[PDB]
Amino acid sequence: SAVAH
Amino acid sequence: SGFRKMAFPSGKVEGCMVQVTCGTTTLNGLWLDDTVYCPRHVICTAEDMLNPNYEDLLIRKSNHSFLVQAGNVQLRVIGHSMQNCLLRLKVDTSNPKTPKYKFVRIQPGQTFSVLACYNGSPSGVYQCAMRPNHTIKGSFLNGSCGSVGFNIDYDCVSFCYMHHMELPTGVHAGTDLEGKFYGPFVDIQTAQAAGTDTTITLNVLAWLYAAVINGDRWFLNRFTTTLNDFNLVAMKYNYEPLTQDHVDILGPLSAQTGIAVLDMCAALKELLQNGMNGRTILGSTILEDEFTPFDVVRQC
Repeated sequence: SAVAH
Repeated sequence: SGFRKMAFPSGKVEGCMVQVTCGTTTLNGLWLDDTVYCPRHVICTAEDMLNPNYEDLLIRKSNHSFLVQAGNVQLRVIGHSMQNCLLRLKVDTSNPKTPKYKFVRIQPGQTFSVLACYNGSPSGVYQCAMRPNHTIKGSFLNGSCGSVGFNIDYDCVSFCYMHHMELPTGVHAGTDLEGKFYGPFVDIQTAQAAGTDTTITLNVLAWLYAAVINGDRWFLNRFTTTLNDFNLVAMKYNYEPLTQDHVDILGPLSAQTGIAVLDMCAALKELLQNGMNGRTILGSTILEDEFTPFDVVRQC
């Protein structure tokens, strides 16, 4: 999945 | 002499970096005039990210909902709007340290500088190319969101990227400064993957020209290949096709070196076919596709 920064 | 992967001087941007806190989340924001821009997902949480609806989320919030600190000084949010995947927060104070600027949407294969910032404070500057697949190969860590990419034309600053997230491969996705994502990526913490990438041929050639400009000519030869003959090879190696437009773009570089574009296309084909056999170009093991023609010129 995509990881927010 | 010499060729290095450089960056634009970052001061003008530094002046516009600020911290934005909402809830238990702190990330960077960009403060131009009376506006501060940041990723919309700042309002998210350990759970909303999982599947959010931005509109709902937004109205359960208010100007008091966000704390904006510049340096050590708090800042007054009075307005909040949402533009695509971004948040616009109005503030009482128009930044004094606001430079001439514009917002641009970068196109694939173009490059820009990134100022990586944590907690509103700039940590580092590096140069990045927008991959064909709409991702960039950056160095980002959590809390880096809201960091921006930019180019400078003389005094003016064109902003072309704001950071949002990291893909599974370790490459990064974000938006232009109107909140429109590069790529189809969406701001949800759900599975998303980078498309299969390809090499930017125009850039590799410009790079070869720079090398010649810089004295390593070992890869040249007297041969020539056709525009269609080369492309066939390019296809084989996952290189992008060359087009006449791209040939035209290279013309000054060709002229300066007195090296036809197709010949260089020949040299490339060979390099593609035979490798480097442990030779170096500009001190590089493999062809490098992260410098534009324009970059090469501004550095030679």
